[PDB]
Amino acid sequence: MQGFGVHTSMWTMNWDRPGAERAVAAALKYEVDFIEIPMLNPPAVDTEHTRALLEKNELRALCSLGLPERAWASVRPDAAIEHLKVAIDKTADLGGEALSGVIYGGIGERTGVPPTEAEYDNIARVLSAAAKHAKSRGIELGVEAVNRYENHLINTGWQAVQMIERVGADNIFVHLDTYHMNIEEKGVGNGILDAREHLKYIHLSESDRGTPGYGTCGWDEIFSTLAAIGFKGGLAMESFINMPPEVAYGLAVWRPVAKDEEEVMGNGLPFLRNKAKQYGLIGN
Amino acid sequence: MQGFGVHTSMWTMNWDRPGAERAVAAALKYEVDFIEIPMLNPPAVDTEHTRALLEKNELRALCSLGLPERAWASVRPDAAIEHLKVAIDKTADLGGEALSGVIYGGIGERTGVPPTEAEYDNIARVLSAAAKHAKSRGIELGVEAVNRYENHLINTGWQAVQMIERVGADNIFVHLDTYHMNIEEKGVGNGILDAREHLKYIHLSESDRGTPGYGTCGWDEIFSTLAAIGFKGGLAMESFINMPPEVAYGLAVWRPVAKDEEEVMGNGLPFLRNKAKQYGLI
Amino acid sequence: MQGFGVHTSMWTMNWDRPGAERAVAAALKYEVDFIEIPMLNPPAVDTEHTRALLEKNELRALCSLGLPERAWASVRPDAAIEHLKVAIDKTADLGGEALSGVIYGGIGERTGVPPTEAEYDNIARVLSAAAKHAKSRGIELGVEAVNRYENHLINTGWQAVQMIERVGADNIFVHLDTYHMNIEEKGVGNGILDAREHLKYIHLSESDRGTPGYGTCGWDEIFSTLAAIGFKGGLAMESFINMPPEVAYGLAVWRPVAKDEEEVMGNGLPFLRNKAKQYGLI
Amino acid sequence: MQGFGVHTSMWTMNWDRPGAERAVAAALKYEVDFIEIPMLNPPAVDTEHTRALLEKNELRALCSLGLPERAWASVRPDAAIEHLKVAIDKTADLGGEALSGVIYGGIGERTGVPPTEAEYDNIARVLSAAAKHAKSRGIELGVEAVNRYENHLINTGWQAVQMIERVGADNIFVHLDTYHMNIEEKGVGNGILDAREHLKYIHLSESDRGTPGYGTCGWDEIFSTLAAIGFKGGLAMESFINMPPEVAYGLAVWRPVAKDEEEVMGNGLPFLRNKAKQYGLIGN
Ligand SMILES: [Mg+2]
Ligand SMILES: [Mg+2]
Ligand SMILES: [Mg+2]
Ligand SMILES: [Mg+2]
Repeated sequence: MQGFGVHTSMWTMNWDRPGAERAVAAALKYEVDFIEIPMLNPPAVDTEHTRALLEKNELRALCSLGLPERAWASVRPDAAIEHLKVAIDKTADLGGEALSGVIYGGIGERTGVPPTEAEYDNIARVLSAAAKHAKSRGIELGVEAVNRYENHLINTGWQAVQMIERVGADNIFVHLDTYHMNIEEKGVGNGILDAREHLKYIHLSESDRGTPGYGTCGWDEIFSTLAAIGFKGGLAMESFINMPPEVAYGLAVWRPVAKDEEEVMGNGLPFLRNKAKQYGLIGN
Repeated sequence: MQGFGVHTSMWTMNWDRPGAERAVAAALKYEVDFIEIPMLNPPAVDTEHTRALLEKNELRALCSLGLPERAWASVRPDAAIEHLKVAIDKTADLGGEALSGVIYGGIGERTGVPPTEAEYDNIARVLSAAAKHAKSRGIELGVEAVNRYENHLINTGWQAVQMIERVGADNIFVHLDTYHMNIEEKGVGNGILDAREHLKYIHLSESDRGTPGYGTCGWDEIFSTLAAIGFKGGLAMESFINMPPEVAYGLAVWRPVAKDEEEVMGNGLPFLRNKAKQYGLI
Repeated sequence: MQGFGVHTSMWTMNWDRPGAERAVAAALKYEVDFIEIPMLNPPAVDTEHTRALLEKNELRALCSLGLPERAWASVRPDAAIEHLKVAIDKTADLGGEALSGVIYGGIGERTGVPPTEAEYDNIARVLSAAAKHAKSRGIELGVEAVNRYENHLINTGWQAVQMIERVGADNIFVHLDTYHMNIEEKGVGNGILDAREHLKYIHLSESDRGTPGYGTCGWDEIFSTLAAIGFKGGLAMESFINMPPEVAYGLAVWRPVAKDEEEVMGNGLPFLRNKAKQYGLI
Repeated sequence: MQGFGVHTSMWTMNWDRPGAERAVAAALKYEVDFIEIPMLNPPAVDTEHTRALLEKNELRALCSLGLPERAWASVRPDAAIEHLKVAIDKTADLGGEALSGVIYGGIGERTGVPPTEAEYDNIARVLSAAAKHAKSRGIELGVEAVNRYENHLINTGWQAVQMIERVGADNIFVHLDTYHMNIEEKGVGNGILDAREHLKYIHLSESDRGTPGYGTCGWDEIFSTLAAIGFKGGLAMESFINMPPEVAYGLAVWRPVAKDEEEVMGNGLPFLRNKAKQYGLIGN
């Protein structure tokens, strides 16, 4: 992707037909370039209805997910491949251009001990098979590094790149998230530097998942480093005003992240757009 | 507690006799004013050996714990009270001045939904009983706010203050932790601002539990805000370097937090001391 | 002075009748609580017209100036007192509540050596006389610390407080400016900390005099520290956008500080108001 | 230059023979790679004495200056060329590898109005001639952007690059200074970004000229952006513990920048070395 986008938890809990209507209508009011749609219940997504909305309103889209425990790639790789194939097909059917997020495991996945080579070997096989299926449907895959409490396998930019090189495909990119990097990166710019050759998507998410510009993320370091590495991918907001039920346990939003979507979008999006112009990011 | 201290996890998580000696030796090496003693198994602590060590070396101390699952206050308050009474007595008998930490629950609590009045009612009953026991032994209790993933009940300075007000004791204080605040506070200074009437203790920990000064924590805002509220409590350095593996895994340490002790202590403690001097906490 | 205000330089440096109307119109457009009126030529100010504008539009005001070279307090104290008395009377008569700024000297003072006791004695004699005149008219005086290149005498919060103590008046306060503190203070919060007992006014200005929020000022540390000291004075936005060229050149503006008013006010004012809300100054 | 260095105002007020002895001894105690020597009194410099000190102690060096008013390039270009030729020759004779700083004007230079094309024409002619003379002596020239109060002509990384492109000499590099960028750059990383193709030297100088790490400079943004652009030049401290008399009026140090040299070097150098390590700067 390119330009500015929003994860649709800003506006709807589930990507059902009324939720798709609500999210797409809210998106055009902010003049964003794309939306990111959760692919958490693929058989439940009405792809024809979503595609019609996206094309009517000239909105691009990608999808993201976390794997359900029955299909965690680290331990149940055959089930993961089957699940990812379903999710890839539905993403392509609605006009999405990539499937990203925690496509290699669960949001809330934790064995209780550090990750093992056997787990990474399983993940690499899953992603290799999924990337071939994605290629057959004309979409790319994204691997999002998330913090230690949401997954034990891929937490940093450097680990995400290590997995992309372990898999050896040509259609998997790295997806970073400033909320996760705020915990995981030894200096937030290091995550961007480490991922630079594969970085195509970033969640500009505040440290408490609230309003960008009004938490602890080091935004000037983030934007300066994105400009320096020539970042030209998707800049996407992620604030859990609404919480998709299938990932609520893992995402740990126990209290409102902000007053409402009007506060987050009304203050956060102008802040991020202004920072992108300030540091001269490509496309700004 | 006043001045600079260290949480002894970098040398000792099991407070047995050689572990106590090892941690006191480190405290003298780094010229700190106090130590924080983790109590993984309060019944096993030799109170007289530790008391003698502290007095001989002019070191002050407090203790900290998190409740085990069999005694999580929100659901098993009678067992929480029993566990806390033992820890309070051991703390007092070794010469400690407070028991702090996750004394209201455990690492690993998560319901998937917001905390409830029923849960908070049980925590308040536990903390009231524990505060009474602590007062009878002449020590205080600290409530450490921890991030959303560790516990769903007390995550912010403002939530910690709400619980202290709900209990209505006068010997419970707020314990903040810059690693947790880096996630939970809407601007890191707001945790200190919200807790200012009750803040007596802060863990100075980097955002990745590594070396203070070399992460994402907003140290200038932290120290300026501490100075502005006139903070004179404990400045306690905390790093997860060299934690025993089983403890580290329980805290979601899946990879090294830093290179070694010389990196963490040789760079992190001077950074924190220098910042405290810069902003007049000294 | 309380709440949010603007220095009117962005619309009016020459406070004549159309300029006063222009600035008050801008103040209502941006829904501020007060304006700061620069007084380049105090005798030319129509006090009755300005007073009626402020009362009709429910606007509060203060005034500011820097001393011209013919009246630099450090070297020409009697001329400085005559100049300040005229400015104080004009301020009081138009309804302003204080005269602040570089009232102790001028932009462009520099001896090449540290400030001397002789200079500070002259400044103190000037300020003492001016403060008594201000008290007789019911207004206060503000001393604005400015950076080393503008004036060699009062650069930090701690220097400003020392001058307030040297003068010994009770109606002189400290006026800080985030642009100057960005250069002068050893950690920006230290200027607020050092001035805390006397700080009643702060210029919120970006590091390049452009758009607040989009430079190098440490806004989170600034706002957290203001909240922590209980700041209840004036929060006054200052930008050099659209200043008259001759005034701008005297302030070392050699190139545009920002694109236009819409960039500065449309991005910078919401940023500052949002930060004030975030840290509970509101 | 490469590695870590120190401007010798840390240790001596003038580069006389006793001052050279003291500064070189101090530089070895801190194990820095080079020193930066003010070339403010070229006829007074004992070049063989300094050259012998540097070679004996395996220390590299460069020189810096500001032009005296009698030879300000923007208004007296012929005098400026003659002065720079003298300074270039002394720099080369003592073993220095470059002459940097405000080689295009004065520290404290101010007309009262914005810079004009005629002034830039004069600087360009001066630098072109100085660049050829520097080439003949085998050294390079650096152009340091300084803040609006020290010079009205070159204040930003982008302005410095514009001059270097205008002159067209490949032996002139850009020299940035975090103390100056703290005022001049709209986000400090923008100075590094704008200068990335020509940046070979940076003063890591705190916002009040005191101890690095204990002022207002955005060090994490600075180091992350330097790493992102692949900076491989000199990282040099500048703290005016001692003040060269010829530039004191322009540098505006009216009160101690720090307690003493041991405080700045004892706390500031480890901080900067640690940050360079943290962000993986080339050569650290
Ligand atoms: Mg994300
Ligand atoms: Mg802690
Ligand atoms: Mg001002
Ligand atoms: Mg310099």
